[PDB]
Amino acid sequence: PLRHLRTREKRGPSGCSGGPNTVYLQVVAAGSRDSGAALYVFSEFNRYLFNCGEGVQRLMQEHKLKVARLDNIFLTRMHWSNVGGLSGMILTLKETGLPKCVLSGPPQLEKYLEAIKIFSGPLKGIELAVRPHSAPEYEDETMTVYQIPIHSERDSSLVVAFICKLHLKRGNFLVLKAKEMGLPVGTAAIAPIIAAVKDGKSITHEGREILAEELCTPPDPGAAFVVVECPDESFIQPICENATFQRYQGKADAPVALVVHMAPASVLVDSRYQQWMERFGPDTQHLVLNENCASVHNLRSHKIQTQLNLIHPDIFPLLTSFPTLSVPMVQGECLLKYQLRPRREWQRDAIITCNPEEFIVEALQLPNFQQSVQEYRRSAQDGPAPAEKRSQYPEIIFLGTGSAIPMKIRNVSATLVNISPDTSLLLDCGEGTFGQLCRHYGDQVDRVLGTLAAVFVSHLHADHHTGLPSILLQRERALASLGKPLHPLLVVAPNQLKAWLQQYHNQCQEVLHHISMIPAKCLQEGAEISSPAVERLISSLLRTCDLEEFQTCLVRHCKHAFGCALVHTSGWKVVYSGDTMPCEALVRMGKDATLLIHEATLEDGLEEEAVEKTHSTTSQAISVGMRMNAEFIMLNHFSQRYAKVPLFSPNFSEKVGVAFDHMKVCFGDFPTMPKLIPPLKALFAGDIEEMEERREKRELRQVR
Amino acid sequence: AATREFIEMWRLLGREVPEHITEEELKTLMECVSNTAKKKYLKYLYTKEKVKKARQIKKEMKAAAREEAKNIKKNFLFLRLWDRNMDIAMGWKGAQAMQFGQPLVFDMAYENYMKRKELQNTVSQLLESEGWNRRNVDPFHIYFCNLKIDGALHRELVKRYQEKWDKLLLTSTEKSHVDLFPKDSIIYLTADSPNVMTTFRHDKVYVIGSFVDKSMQPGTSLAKAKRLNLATECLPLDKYLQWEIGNKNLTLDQMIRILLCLKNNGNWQEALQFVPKRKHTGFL
RNA sequence: UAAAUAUAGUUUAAAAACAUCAGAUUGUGAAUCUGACAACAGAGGCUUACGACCCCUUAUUUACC
Ligand SMILES: *O[C@H]1[C@@H](O)[C@H](n2cnc3c(=O)[nH]c(N)nc32)O[C@@H]1COP(=O)(O)OP(=O)(O)OP(=O)(O)O
Ligand SMILES: C[S@@+](CC[C@H](N)C(=O)[O-])C[C@H]1O[C@@H](n2cnc3c(N)ncnc32)[C@H](O)[C@@H]1O
Ligand SMILES: [Zn+2]
Ligand SMILES: [Zn+2]
Repeated sequence: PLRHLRTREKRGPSGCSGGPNTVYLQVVAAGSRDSGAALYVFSEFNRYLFNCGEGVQRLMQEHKLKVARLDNIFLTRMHWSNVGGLSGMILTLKETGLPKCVLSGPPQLEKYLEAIKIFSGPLKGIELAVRPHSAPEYEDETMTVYQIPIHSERDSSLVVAFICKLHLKRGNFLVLKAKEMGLPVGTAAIAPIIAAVKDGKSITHEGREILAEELCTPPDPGAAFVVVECPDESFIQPICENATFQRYQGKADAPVALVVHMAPASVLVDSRYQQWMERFGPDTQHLVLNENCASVHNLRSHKIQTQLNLIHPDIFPLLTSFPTLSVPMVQGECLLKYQLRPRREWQRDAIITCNPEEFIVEALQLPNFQQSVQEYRRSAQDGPAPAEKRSQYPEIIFLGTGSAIPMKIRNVSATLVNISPDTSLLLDCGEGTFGQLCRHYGDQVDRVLGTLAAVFVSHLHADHHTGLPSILLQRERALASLGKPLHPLLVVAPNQLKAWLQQYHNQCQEVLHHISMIPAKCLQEGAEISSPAVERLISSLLRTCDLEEFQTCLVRHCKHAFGCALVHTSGWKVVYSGDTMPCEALVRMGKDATLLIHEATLEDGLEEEAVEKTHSTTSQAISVGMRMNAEFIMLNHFSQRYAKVPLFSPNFSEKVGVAFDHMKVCFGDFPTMPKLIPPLKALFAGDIEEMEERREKRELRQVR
Repeated sequence: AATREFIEMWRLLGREVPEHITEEELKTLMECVSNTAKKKYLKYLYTKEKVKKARQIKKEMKAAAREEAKNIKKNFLFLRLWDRNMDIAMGWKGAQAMQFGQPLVFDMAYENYMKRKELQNTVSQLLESEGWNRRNVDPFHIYFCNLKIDGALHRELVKRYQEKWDKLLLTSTEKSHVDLFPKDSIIYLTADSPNVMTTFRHDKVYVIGSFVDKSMQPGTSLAKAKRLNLATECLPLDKYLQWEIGNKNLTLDQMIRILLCLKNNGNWQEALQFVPKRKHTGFL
């Protein structure tokens, strides 16, 4: 079982103690475009999360924000920027064994939970209780939460604001004073009446009436903080005139310690909003989370990319990060803390710093890194140039090489293929895929999103299609900025994907108007001719993507799992396989392919674990490429065991290579790929010497 | 001093503070920079008295029982002078050990990485480690290297041995082990050594770091064994034992006992018996 | 990365038992006597206290679809 539940049950009805000793407010997501806006509350007995957006779980897992202790997750709006990425959050709790997690927010949450059951399956093992704003006030061992529903002038006009209030904490009991007064201390002579003096109750002792508050330090009245989101201009007026808010701002006996503002820049500059912010009083600190906050969230991703950038700048591009107001405010920053008890202050000690210079130095001081990099650089840069000068396109950007859940280094599977400078397609869209796109391009993300022609989904696993909605809303915003007309996107995915989107469309938020979905069944070789509406969509896919052929097959994976194979008018063929075991159907379709992207989830010796998990090992994946006769093989979808680098089997030839996050590969780089291994081993020498010990331990343990 | 009343009030609070405390213990509490350190140190003193008083109550009971029983209540070959005889017999073996026994080295260069709590424990295991060597059939030639005369370890050893310190049959010196034996015949045992020891070689000198790291400090001995070009080795715990719980750094008394069994032709089955049973779920 | 665990002589259970060191010329219970050492991973917190409760580091064992 879990430790925290036992401690709670030990306290009984919150007895033997008052409120939590320390309660601070930490920012997990500053509100940037890539990371979204999120807020984390810490307390001795409870922990709360607000606006669980896309990729929030990855940030908490990266910054030592424990997940197995969360109690409630509060959502200010039912919008993918706020509810998106929540599905993966629930699974993480289930893996940790959390018995129950309470969700609060708009009354559309209950429908969303059943929407995610289409692909996520049954959420057995973890109790999901939705607490809509219509539900009574929630009381905890730490604080009370007031859910305020705001309606702009399913339901897309609803925004939920939370007015939290810490419970009063009993003051310290001065033992020395009580004894001098004549109150015996020790054994049973203190146990009964110590609580009375601690609970603020008058106590009679030997005919003497003593007030509890006199002999104890002034109890904390309980600081209150507010989390409010203003998506756009249409929400300012309802917020300003809300009756409940007035009860906490103009009054003097109900001060507000902090007010989180998850609103854009344009909303804040509004005159009406400015007056409302000032109405809280000068003693109320204001925190703002929006796109104006320039900060680094995935520090590890930046660190590893900079170290890898030394080997090859082009193959390992560096990541690029994407007004006076009357009321002062503090711009949100990652890991920024605001203590609420026992002291009200800004704790900026935990803020991370992103200085590349340390990362380059750390890589160079390694034993054999610099020598290997220097050796490779002279052999390649000053070496003979290839006779055939291949074009700069297509270029494959490996935005993610994760298996099940995002981590510090590897994100869930997602690959971007740039067919030409003005067209591209996404081979997979996992959770946080847009964040990788935004980080990889920064200001150029909108341009890249404008060239997105089609999106392919291998199957319904959460690690392959949970990020599609984020692309749609962001693509809509990107298209508007360029002024191009808004047209539905072409999505190739199994038929059952419609149910999850249809359920979300009819209950949570309209998203299908951005989708022109092509079922993956009619794209297979020798497939039945579908309705003319689908057929014209098929013709659009080939024309828009400038592809001679777009093939599909059924791979050895869960039911309704499909592969891919791209054929270009030039002649080059790119074959992508999702989660699959070694399959013969894939080999036939992708024969004589130029580039092969094959799963390499598990290592050698895990063959039995592969069949139960329905995946392929490193050697199995490579053998498939040779059987398919591919000019080059790329391995991705690695298991989270090999966070940095997978085990290098002896079968690794010049026609194979591993994939990394934010890694750019072109057909002209194939001769360079084999020469990048020795530098990689030196860089990942520590991780390399730790992975095979588990293998050595594995063999002995199974032998036992 | 302000610290004296600092304790007395804590007594009124019932902070598990002992009744009688010497001034020597007070300055040790003074060094504690944190309240929790004072809280932890005081608890150690409290349990120290609790065991002693419980010891004493159970001790006077032994005297009372024995005298009562006495009130109610041949040919021999040897006099009952055995305890003296064994001490002399071990001494003769010990003297032979320092002329022909295999050198076993205890490195005392870790005094800078030890607190007072762990420095005291190191001496306790050193006393037991040397005790098992004396009783062994073929004792090692124990070497105490890098043992500064004025260091805390040397001073603590003197108090625990009193006059016996100068009569112990072991070599204690301030020179490093590299200065006493060839560098090619020295193996610095350590759990972090990448090399696993399979056979106990009788022509090699094994170095055991007299270091008790309650606060874990991995690689401390490995760095010492790497600053000087000395080979390192680790016990084959994972090879033979199904490790499940605890840390792989065994105590000094267990370490010498393991080596002693190996040096007496014992195999890994017998040698690894001394590893705590709570650490491993069986042998294979 | 996450979840359970960590007894510095060893076990037991939630304080003991068996061991360790110094002294002993022991009349065969020395099967004892007089002393030494008694820290349940480490550090920092909370509380009148608690081995409770709460963060952080290392270590061990599992899982990572
Ligand atoms: O934090 C871990 C973890 O993210 C990953 N990692 C390493 N081994 C494993 C594993 O067996 N299973 C899983 N799910 N994840 C694993 O790599 C990181 C290793 O942490 P390190 O501190 O050793 O790596 P580094 O030297 O680069 O320092 P740091 O910045 O990551 O802390
Ligand atoms: C308990 S270890 C503690 C020190 C530990 N080596 C460190 O660096 O933190 C004390 C000594 O015992 C020896 N030792 C402990 N465990 C060992 C093991 N598993 N194999 C070989 N030697 C070991 C080491 O040589 C070490 O010097
Ligand atoms: Zn997958
Ligand atoms: Zn899959």
